[PDB]
Amino acid sequence: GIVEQCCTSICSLYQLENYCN
Amino acid sequence: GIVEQCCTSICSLYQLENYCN
Amino acid sequence: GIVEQCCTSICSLYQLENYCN
Amino acid sequence: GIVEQCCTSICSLYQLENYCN
Amino acid sequence: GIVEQCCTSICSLYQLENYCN
Amino acid sequence: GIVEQCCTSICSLYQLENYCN
Amino acid sequence: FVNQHLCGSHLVEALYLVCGERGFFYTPKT
Amino acid sequence: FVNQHLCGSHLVEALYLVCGERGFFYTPKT
Amino acid sequence: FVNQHLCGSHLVEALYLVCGERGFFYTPKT
Amino acid sequence: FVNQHLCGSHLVEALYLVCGERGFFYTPKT
Amino acid sequence: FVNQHLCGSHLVEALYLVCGERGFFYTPKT
Amino acid sequence: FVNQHLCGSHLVEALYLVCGERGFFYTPKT
Repeated sequence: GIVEQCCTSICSLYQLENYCN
Repeated sequence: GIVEQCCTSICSLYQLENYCN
Repeated sequence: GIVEQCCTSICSLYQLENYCN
Repeated sequence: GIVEQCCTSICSLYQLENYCN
Repeated sequence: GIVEQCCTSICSLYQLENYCN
Repeated sequence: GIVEQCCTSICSLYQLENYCN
Repeated sequence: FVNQHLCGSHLVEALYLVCGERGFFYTPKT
Repeated sequence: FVNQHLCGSHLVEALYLVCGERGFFYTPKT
Repeated sequence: FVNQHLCGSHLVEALYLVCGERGFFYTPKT
Repeated sequence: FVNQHLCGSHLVEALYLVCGERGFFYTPKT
Repeated sequence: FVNQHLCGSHLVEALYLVCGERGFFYTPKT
Repeated sequence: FVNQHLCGSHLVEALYLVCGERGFFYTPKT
């Protein structure tokens, strides 16, 4: 989801926006 | 809301649960 | 002791109390 | 310089780039 | 004690040793 | 350089000074 | 004294710590 | 290597940093 | 994967968080 | 300005950093 | 309110986060 | 195990802690 996706090799700045509110 | 409430004098363990999902 | 016990898979809230003063 | 500038009200994303290498 | 002493203006490296075990 | 050197087994206090400004 | 943008980063650490595996919604905006 | 419960605490720091004043929902549970 | 010297720094954050005002002894040495 | 409960979490990081492998007792209570 | 010596430690976290792989020079001394 | 981009953020905390008021150059790029 987000943990296993960003805590594996860090997500990209744009990828983090997808989770922004 | 939550920042001004817990970043002023720290909230209580039970108070944080209110924001839990 | 405590590091190898909680830095392996995180200890439980009650397990941390054992180390509380 | 940078500390008194970003540790007062947080700098902007573009302002931080100025210090990037 | 230690919090009000080091969380006011940061303690010195030698001052922290006094609390070392 | 410094990341792969200190993020592998932590560098020594003197080793960090080499990177100090 | 930059708080909120720097304080919230640590409020969340305790938030999901109390929730454990559960999740939570963090909105740093009154 | 305790991750997730210890890793997420810092993923959120960058999350609301990119959002700035906006908020976000963090659910550390597949 | 530098742990312990870097991991303990955050284990203590949750330690005194659970203790609240109480204190605790942290010895990162088997 | 929530300090102590949020400040001590980082004072300990430098504490055991100076001690290295040694340990220390942290009591956030005057 | 110990800032700078304690605040800079987190300003750098966002610094190299914005730089990504690039580096940066941090001098906490006016 | 996301390191470097997440590990360096804490290596710098000890870096300027050892330097005190001095500064340092951090380049997370071999």
